[PDB]
This record gives sequence, structure tokens and C-alpha cells, in this order.
Amino acid sequence: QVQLVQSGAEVKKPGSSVKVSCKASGGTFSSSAISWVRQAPGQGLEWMGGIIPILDITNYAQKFQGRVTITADKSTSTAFMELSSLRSEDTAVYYCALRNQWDLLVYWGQGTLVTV
Amino acid sequence: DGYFKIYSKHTPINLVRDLPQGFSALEPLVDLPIGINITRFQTLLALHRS
Amino acid sequence: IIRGWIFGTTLDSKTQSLLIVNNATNVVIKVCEFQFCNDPFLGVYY
Amino acid sequence: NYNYLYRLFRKSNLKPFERDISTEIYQAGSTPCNGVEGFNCYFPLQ
Amino acid sequence: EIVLTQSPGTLSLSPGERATLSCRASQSVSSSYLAWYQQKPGQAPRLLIYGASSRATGIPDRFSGSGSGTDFTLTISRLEPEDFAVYYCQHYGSSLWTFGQGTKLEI
Ligand SMILES: *[C@@H]1O[C@H](CO)[C@@H](O)[C@H](O)[C@H]1NC(C)=O
Ligand SMILES: *[C@@H]1O[C@H](CO)[C@@H](O)[C@H](O)[C@H]1NC(C)=O
Repeated sequence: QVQLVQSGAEVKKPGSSVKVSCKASGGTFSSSAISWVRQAPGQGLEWMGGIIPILDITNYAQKFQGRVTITADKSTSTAFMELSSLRSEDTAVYYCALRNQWDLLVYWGQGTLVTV
Repeated sequence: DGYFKIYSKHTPINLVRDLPQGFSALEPLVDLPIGINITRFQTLLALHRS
Repeated sequence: IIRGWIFGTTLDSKTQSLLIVNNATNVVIKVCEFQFCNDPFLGVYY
Repeated sequence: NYNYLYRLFRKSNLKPFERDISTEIYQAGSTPCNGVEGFNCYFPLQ
Repeated sequence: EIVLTQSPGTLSLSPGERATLSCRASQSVSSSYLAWYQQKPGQAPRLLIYGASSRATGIPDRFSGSGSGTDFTLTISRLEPEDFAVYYCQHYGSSLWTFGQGTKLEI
């Protein structure tokens, strides 16, 4: 039922920000939680942070405490993550993932490559 | 509940301008099994086209 | 001169509407997905 | 047999004995729907 | 935080053999929040096991697992060539996520 749809790949210059868009298909944007996970080339996954769109609450990984702002648009069922002050160190695939309350499954988007 | 209920009366008049004063109760005319919403309406009039 | 009424919502072929018209021959009642004119009318020639 | 359908999407509940046979694509969010079954657009019938 | 460590970091096995991958938590975790994933290069992680059991929809069914407390295992009953992959366990604590260690499996 649940589908996560992400925006395409981008190329950035140092110091710029990247805003990744994740649309929640299948509904239940509210009463669910959305997190963002990064995968630098050659690395495993790491948590960046997330948001609960219904409760208007954000939460961040210590590694990413600051620089990144996570928001959610209830009207368009879309979550966003904007990571500022980019460096070549941030080349990674940025993934959107979510879980509904009442469920156990974690649904994933495609992952978008952002280079700097 | 889907029914278009119409009540009516046809009486003689001899007037100009506004509605006449008085009292008359309308009688049921028809009760149509239509099943539609009908929020708006428009009145249809004929023209005296030459 | 007054012949009838159109009862409906959008009045543009997308939904049904009720057309009640005294057509000066018959009285015609139809419920259809009618598309209406922007100035509906009837007329008489002398 | 796939010729039998029911409505899956509607904007508001149906009143007693009214029928709604519109097939306009249902919009399930604020993004305007252009009749194309994209992210928040659905054929209303299943 | 709670750190998950998997073992062996890398391993070479033959198709047709049984294989297991361990996942140890530095602190006890609820089994209900643990999951295992499979990854191939260029692909998004695929869920196999959740709630430390519960095979995922569409899974090959060659995969199963169990555990409690600090010790969990992913078992592949027979390896097929398609099962040689990076595998990891993660904890979905919902306020805390834990990732790391791919116990990379090769032929
Ligand atoms: C409308 O009027 C014409 C005569 O002008 C008549 O022949 C026709 O039958 C009427 N329409 C209906 C539905 O009866
Ligand atoms: C009737 O039309 C209004 C729009 O003016 C709409 O909000 C309402 O839901 C409709 N009701 C039914 C039963 O179709």
C-alpha cells in the first residue's frame, strides 16, 4: 500500500544546501514518522534525523546536529530535508524511510544521490 | 432523500409591480424520484424573437 | 414566458441535472448529464 | 467478472438515495489534480 | 546509545551451505524492534526479517531468524548465489536508530 517517492539527483557546490523531497504515497502521512538516512559511497547507512508530521516534532542525529532542517507538509503529504554548508564529504545517497503507527514495517524510498 | 417535491397553486390576479398580498396554501403537485444534489438553479424564459 | 427550470450543480455535462420544461407542446422532464448554454432560452416567432 | 464497480473514493458522504456516477479523478491532497492518476490522483471507482 | 555489532565482518561460503550471521547489542533491546536487511551495490536496502522474526512480504523464505536480549541471529537455510550480499541488522528504536556492520558474504 505504502510507497515513498523521492526527488532526483543533484550536484552542489561547496557551502550550498540540498533540499530532498519525499512524497508519501498510500496515505498515512500523519500518524506515522519519517526519517532520513544517508549512505556515503563505500559506506553503510547512518541516521541523519527525522520528523513526526502530525506532532510537529523534529529529532536529529548528533552527527548532524545543526546544518540540517527537517520539515513536513501535511497538505501535500510531503517530507523535506535541507542540509546546509555542503562539502565533498557529503556526497551520498539520501534515503527517505517511514513507519506507520499500528505497523512494524519500515517503508523506503529510492535514495537520491547528491554530490558536492 | 432524492425526491424533488413540488407543491403549487394557480390563481387569478389583476396586478402590476410586486406580489399581491393574501393567503393561499399550495397543494402537492408531484413527487419525483430523481436522486441528484441540485445546489443551484436557473429560470428558463421564452423570447419574442420577431 | 416563464417555461421552466434547471436544477443542478455544475450544469456542464459532468454531473446530472434536472430539466423541467414546458415546451409548449408537452411538458418534458429529464434527468441527464446535460451540458447547458451560458444563456438558456426558448422562443416564439410571429 | 470485472464489469461490476464500486466507488472507492469520494469527497463527502452520499445522501440517502442519491446517485453519483461521476468518474472525475479524485484528488487526495492539496496538489491540484489534472485528470492524470499521479501521486494524489485516483480513478474514483474500483 | 545501543550499538549493534555483527559477526563475522566478512565471510566466504559456498552455495548449498547453511549460513548464519550474528548481531549483538551492547544493551538489551526489544526483539520487536530489530530487523535484518540485505543489500546489493546500487540498491536500496531490502527488508527480510522484522521484530527479530516475521519474514517480510515477498521474501525468498530461505531466510529466518530469532533472538532476545542482546543476542540475535539471521539464518539462511541454504545459500543460493543470489544470497551472497551485504547484510546488516538495525534497531528501530523510533527515537534512536542503530546501524553498522555489513558481515559481507562472498563466494
Ligand atoms: C418539443 O416541442 C416540439 C414542437 O415544437 C415537439 O415536436 C417535441 O415532441 C417536444 N419535445 C418533447 C420531448 O416532447
Ligand atoms: C453537493 O454540492 C456541494 C458543492 O456546492 C458539495 O460540497 C456537496 O458535498 C454535494 N453533496 C452531494 C450529496 O453530492
